[PDB]
Amino acid sequence: GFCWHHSCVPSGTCADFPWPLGHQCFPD
Repeated sequence: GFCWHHSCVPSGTCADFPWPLGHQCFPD
């Protein structure tokens, strides 16, 4: 998982975030 923009994406998520994050997957 990952916390981003005051929000948090759960483990298993994959999203296309702005540069320099880009497409990121989050096993945790």
